[PDB]
Amino acid sequence: PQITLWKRPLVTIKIGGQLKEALLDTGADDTVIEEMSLPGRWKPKMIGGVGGFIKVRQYDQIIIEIAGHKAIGTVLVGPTPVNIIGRNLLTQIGATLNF
Amino acid sequence: PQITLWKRPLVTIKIGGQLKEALLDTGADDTVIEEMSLPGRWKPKMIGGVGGFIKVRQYDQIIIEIAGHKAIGTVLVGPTPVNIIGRNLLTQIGATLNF
Ligand SMILES: CC(C)CN(C[C@@H](O)[C@H](Cc1ccccc1)NC(=O)O[C@H]1CO[C@H]2OCC[C@H]21)S(=O)(=O)c1ccc(N)cc1
Ligand SMILES: [Cl-]
Ligand SMILES: [Cl-]
Ligand code: NA
Repeated sequence: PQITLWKRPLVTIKIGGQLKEALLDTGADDTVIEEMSLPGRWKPKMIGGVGGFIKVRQYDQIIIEIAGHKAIGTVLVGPTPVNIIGRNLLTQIGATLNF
Repeated sequence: PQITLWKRPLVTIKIGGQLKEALLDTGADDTVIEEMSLPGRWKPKMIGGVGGFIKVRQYDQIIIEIAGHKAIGTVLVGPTPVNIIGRNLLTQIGATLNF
């Protein structure tokens, strides 16, 4: 698809068998999702945005469908205000910015 | 141009007579620049992201040149850790996400 930016670029994702809404975010290095259960071990990480930093849980090699495209990669879990698909998984689905 | 997302999508902008580097950020509703002077009226605003909220000055009808493309709109000025070009100006340069 070609997604314009007049509204938020929200898509459906599927993770752990559950559908969620997430933002395609070229300003995010990292995918970060709201609190949920994921399999395996996690590692600590801090991520910093406009209001400061938060602690998140880093899960690696997580299966996640994004707008119907399959990705397998790192998902951060923590008190983000919105689910965000960052560049680590945008590259897996072949996304580019065009103007 | 077509900008891949292996690295942060940074571009050169011109704003208020000044050249700056800024992030093309589809996850940002609004454009937010580090502290600088801009002419004209402003009003205070709070914007929230990961980490919480910051207080900014909202300047309307500001012209910015973004990687060679002129646009006008609202620019928020405050203690953002990174200069961010948000959707309000991305739309004006015809930026899309494609995959
Ligand atoms: C500020 C950026 C350099 C980094 N952010 C991504 C950014 O796109 C967020 C993503 C985002 C979106 C909604 C809520 C929180 C964060 N947008 C944002 O802060 O935009 C603000 C300006 O316009 C407003 O519209 C959205 C909030 C305001 S971030 O959310 O802090 C973040 C940082 C690191 C990772 N790995 C993932 C996300
Ligand atoms: Cl605007
Ligand atoms: Cl358009
Ligand atoms: Na103005």
